[PDB]
Amino acid sequence: XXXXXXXXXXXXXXXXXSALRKVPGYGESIRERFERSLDLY
Amino acid sequence: KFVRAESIVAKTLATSREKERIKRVSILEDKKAKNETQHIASGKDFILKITEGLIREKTTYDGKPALLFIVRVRGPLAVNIPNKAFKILSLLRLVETNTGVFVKLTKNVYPLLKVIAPYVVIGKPSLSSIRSLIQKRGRIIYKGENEAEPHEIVLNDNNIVEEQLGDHGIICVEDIIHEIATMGESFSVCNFFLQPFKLNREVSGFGSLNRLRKIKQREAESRTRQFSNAATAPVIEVDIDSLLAKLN
Amino acid sequence: RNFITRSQAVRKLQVSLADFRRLCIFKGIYPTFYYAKDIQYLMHEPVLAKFREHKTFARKLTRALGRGEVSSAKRLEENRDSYTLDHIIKERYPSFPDAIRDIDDALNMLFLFSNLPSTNQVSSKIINDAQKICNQWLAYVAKERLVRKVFVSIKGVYYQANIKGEEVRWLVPFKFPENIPSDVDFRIMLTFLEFYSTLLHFVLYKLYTDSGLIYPPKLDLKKDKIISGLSSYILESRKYDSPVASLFSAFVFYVSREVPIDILEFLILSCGGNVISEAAMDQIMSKVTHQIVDRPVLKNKVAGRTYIQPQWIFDCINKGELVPANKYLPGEALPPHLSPW
Amino acid sequence: PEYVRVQRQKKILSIRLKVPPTIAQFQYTLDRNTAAETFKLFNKYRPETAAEKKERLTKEAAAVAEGKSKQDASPKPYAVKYGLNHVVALIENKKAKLVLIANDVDPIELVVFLPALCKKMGVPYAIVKGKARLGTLVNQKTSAVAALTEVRAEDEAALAKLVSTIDANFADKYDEVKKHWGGGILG
Repeated sequence: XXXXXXXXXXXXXXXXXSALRKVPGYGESIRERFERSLDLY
Repeated sequence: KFVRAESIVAKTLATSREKERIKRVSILEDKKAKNETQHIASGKDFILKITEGLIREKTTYDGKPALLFIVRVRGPLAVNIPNKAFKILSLLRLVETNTGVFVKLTKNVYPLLKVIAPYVVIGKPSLSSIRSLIQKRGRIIYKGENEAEPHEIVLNDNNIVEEQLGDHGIICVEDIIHEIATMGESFSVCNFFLQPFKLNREVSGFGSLNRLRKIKQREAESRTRQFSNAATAPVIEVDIDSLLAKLN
Repeated sequence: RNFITRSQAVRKLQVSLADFRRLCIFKGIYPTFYYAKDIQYLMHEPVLAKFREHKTFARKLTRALGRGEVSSAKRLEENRDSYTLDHIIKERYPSFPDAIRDIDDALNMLFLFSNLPSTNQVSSKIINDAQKICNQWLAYVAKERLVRKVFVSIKGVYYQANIKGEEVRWLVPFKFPENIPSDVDFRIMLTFLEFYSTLLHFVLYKLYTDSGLIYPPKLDLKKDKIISGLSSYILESRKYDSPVASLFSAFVFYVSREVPIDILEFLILSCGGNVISEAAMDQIMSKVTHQIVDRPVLKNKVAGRTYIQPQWIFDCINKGELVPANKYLPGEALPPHLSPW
Repeated sequence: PEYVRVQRQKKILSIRLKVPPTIAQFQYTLDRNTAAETFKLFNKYRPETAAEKKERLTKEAAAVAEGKSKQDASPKPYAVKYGLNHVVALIENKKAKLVLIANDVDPIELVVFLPALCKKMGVPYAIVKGKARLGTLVNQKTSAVAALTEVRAEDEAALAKLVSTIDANFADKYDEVKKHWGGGILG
């Protein structure tokens, strides 16, 4: 989290997977799509 | 601002109409509930169902707890909303329009439906629609880690769910969908839990194209919504499966 | 001459800049330094003409509104041509396996928009078409029952399908209400959306006609009222590759109300087995042998019925083979699953 | 530019000089709410567009083409009247119940007799502001005149009170100052 967002996101990609019961709900995924779109454009 | 001379008159006339129909509803429902049917229009109640001039079928009311989903509509044209209906919409949390909520239908619930009828829209929902609403929308006011705590969080953590709902043993928001559809053990737990709903406006509006959409939708709403003001108004029900295709 | 400033090209084309951003993404025109010959190719295009016609059309709409004449505006809106995307899809991807090679990015956006809730900037009709096409895409997979790979993650559910060549790596994020990011601009992803929508649309045409059945898929409305999924669609008429297709043949599941119904439903449909969920039942159990459930305390505890935490399905299809379910029995702990990548 | 220079130098040389009193009856015109209700009136009586005309023609022609000769009944079309010679033509019968007159016409002399002509014919004229707003209510670019004769019974009572409103607001307020030489004050 101290790093830049380009370095923060890949570093915070892996996280403690508890079980089936929770999935945190994908804040990062839309930003990833928009970043990939910027890579295409 | 200098407001105008006309709006102040039109609001007064519209509030006069609404206070008159509300007093008619109150007197008629008092005579029904007190069971003193001597000189009134009808004894038993009715329900409209608009489907597809379009086919409008009526039923008698069944004294059975029915799951309904209510959707707040922008009220009629220039109306100050009266404090009796303001009280009910305050309880049912329907101010800040485009805001529905799931409700239980009983015969104690039914008389307020005749009251707040010019401000909301009603119907029979489906499990897929309830499912879509909950899996796509919904925030819970929540006591969190360290907050000033007017704090709302979207539905991701089923363990936050089974935390505060472990006493009823309610886990996994899919089961909250299941028990709102079911209402076998406890609906009102889920009802107070899911406390805000928000729906987008269907048309973005300001701009050349979307004004056409707005006009066509105002015409469609004029065709659909009917304002009886009779106090024996049949409860208008619409396809929320059609409606949530628009608003969600 | 090799590099052209975006202002120079956008004034030579006489297009608005945002629509130039549409056209570059739309034809795959890449660099404020752009190839002169690519702009020369772009210099004649009927979609550019229909864009300028839509500008003049909206101008005539503004004068129709400002004169207040509603009916002429209705006549303008009804008598209106729509620019299509389809020709540069075919002349961009003539070879159909190249469309099969490049459907992989096209699926992913449309699945994410199918997850997305209704907003002002993204219409529900957009999301309706997204969810429809994505449910069609899933319903096609459950016909041939041909994927092989499964991945469980905090970031997504990555499935690659072994269909007519390459395995195609599409992902679905879970059906959760997402806080919308104010940082993003939809104006790009909508162009990607519409391009991928039309492209995957005609690719679904060739995959449905090539599989020999009707390209519009019919659904029972009351089956959709049960569940808005691939299982809503009925698929008409006009072997399976071993072992992963028709793995768990003749196999009857009992998925709980506790489990996530969607991806497990799709995996059982990739198996060919049946789905019985009590969540579907309360809308309104002879052959059921197996419960997929993730609960500590199981109530009725039928010894005939097998109690299994869902990773068994996630691990059996990643192996293609059967494994013992003692680990998958609640509440036994699980092997840390690392998928075959 | 030249044309900006001239269009700013125009309306200076006018007001600097004495205008004759048969002009400057214009811009002594109708106020805000009364013109608003006049437009609310005339938008009830919009004429049919060419598209709506041709559409109804195709409907009745397809009816006769099936034949399916449904009935022979239609009361009358009621609309505003907007042709200038037609507007003058509806006076000197008289038929004009209300006339709207645009203040701005570049050949002003097309218009200048109309207040005196409706004055002597007793027609309730009113000077409206802007011929484009006349053209909008009559599906033209500009119209510069707006006569209205035939009114349904639903609207006839609104018509009479609008006439009384205009004769109170226009004929009483501006009649003596109509006689006075306007302008003349330098810029």
